[PDB]
Amino acid sequence: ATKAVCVLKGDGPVQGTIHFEAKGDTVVVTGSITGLTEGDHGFHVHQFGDNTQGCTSAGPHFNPLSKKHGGPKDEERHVGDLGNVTADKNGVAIVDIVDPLISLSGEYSIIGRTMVVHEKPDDLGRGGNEESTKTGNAGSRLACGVIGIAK
Amino acid sequence: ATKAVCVLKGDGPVQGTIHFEAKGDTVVVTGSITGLTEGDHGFHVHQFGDNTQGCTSAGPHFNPLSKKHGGPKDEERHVGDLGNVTADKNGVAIVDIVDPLISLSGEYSIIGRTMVVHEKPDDLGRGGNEESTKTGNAGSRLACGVIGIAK
Ligand SMILES: [Cu+2]
Ligand SMILES: [Cu+2]
Ligand SMILES: [Zn+2]
Ligand SMILES: [Zn+2]
Repeated sequence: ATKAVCVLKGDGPVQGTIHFEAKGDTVVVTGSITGLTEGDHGFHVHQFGDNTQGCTSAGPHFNPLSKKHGGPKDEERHVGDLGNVTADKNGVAIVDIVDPLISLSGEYSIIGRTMVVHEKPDDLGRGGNEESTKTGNAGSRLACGVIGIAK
Repeated sequence: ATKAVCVLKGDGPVQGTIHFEAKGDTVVVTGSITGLTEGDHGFHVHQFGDNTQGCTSAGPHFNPLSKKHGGPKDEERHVGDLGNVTADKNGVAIVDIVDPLISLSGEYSIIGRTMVVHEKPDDLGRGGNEESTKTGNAGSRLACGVIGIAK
C-alpha cells in the first residue's frame, strides 16, 4: 500500500535492492544497483510481474495511458518511465527518484509489475526514431525483479 | 488483474512455477514444484513480497482477518492458508487448488505477496500445540517467490 520493495537479478553480475515509499502523491524510489558498467542505464517499470523467461517475460514498459516513451520529467511518457540511473566508476548506481506518475495503489499501481535496469542509457524519447518512442534505445535487460509489498 | 504468476526458488534444489487465474469470486491455482521430498508440504501466501533476505523476509501467513492458522476448507484460517501440495516419490508436486478467499484484486489481493512451499506437511491448524495455530508446523521455507501480474 505505502511501501514496496524489489530485488533485481539477472543472468549477469547486475543486482540490487530497490525500495518504494508513497509520499503525498509521489513514490520515492531508493536503493542501489551494483555490477553495472560506469555511466547511465535505463530504468523502467515493465507491465508484467512474470519472471518465467527471465526479464524477457516482463513485457513492455508499463503504459496504461498508451503514450509514447519519454523521460520522467516529460508530460508525454509511459507511466513506467523512470529515466536513467547513473553508476559510478565502481559500478554502483545509487537510486534516488521522486516520481509523481507511478503509484503503489489504484489504477497506476506498480505492485506486482517488474522493475528493469538496462544495458544502455535511455534517450528519454527525444531521439525521434521508432525505437526511441517505445523503449528509448536502452538495449537489453540486465536485471529485473517483481515489485512486492513491503512491511 | 485476472492472471498472476510466481517463480519459486530457494537455497536448495526446490523449483517451480505457480499460475493463478481469477474465475468469478475464486482463484484457480495450478503449476508444478520439483525437488521436494515425497509427501505433503505446506503451501501459503505470506504477507510481504520482500525477498531481500530470501524467504525469511516474506513475513507471516497473509492474515487480514486476524484469524488462527487452518486449512483452506476452514472458516478459521489465514487468507494465505492454501494447505498442502503433495510430491510423489520422485519429488514432483502438481498444484491444483481452487480457493474462494484469496483474490487477485481488491483488499485480499495476493498480487505482490509471496508464495512459499515448506519443508514439512501443514497439519492444518489441528496439531494441538501453539505452533499449529500459527504455522501448522510446516517448518522451514524451502522456496518462494513474489506473485506478479501475468499477461
Ligand atoms: Cu525498461
Ligand atoms: Cu508458509
Ligand atoms: Zn517507456
Ligand atoms: Zn496460516
